[PDB]
Amino acid sequence: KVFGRCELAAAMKRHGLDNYRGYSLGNWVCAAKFESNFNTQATNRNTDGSTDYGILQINSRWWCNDGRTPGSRNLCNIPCSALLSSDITASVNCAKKIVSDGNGMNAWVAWRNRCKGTDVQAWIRGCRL
Ligand SMILES: [Cl-]
Ligand SMILES: [Cl-]
Ligand SMILES: [Cl-]
Ligand SMILES: [Cl-]
Ligand code: NA
Ligand SMILES: [Re]
Ligand SMILES: [Re]
Repeated sequence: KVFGRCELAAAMKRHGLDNYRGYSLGNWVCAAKFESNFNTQATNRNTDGSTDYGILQINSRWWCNDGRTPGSRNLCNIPCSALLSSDITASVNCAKKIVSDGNGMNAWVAWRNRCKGTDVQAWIRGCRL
């Protein structure tokens, strides 16, 4: 599915990502925009042979099992393909685990480079929430 901005913000809020570990909702919407263009089906292969998956481009080296990244972990205990659903449940639950592990949202390159230190509340402006 390709989400609307306010459509995504409302789902993410329902899933408890507003202010999770300090991160207001706009941070998660911005990160999704720039990682996946709001597309749940987006996949991208990396130079090490892992693959990024889903609306938040969660990587197979450590977080999911895609059966094709050798020497990898599956710390969220899910097939990587679950991160491609239009239900964003598997992505949000595994993003919570990711954000909790030490670097916060710095774990996402596009958030660090494109959302950190910007007015991220603009990403939810004028949304019924
Ligand atoms: Cl916000
Ligand atoms: Cl893409
Ligand atoms: Cl694997
Ligand atoms: Cl943090
Ligand atoms: Na893996
Ligand atoms: Re909903
Ligand atoms: Re809500």
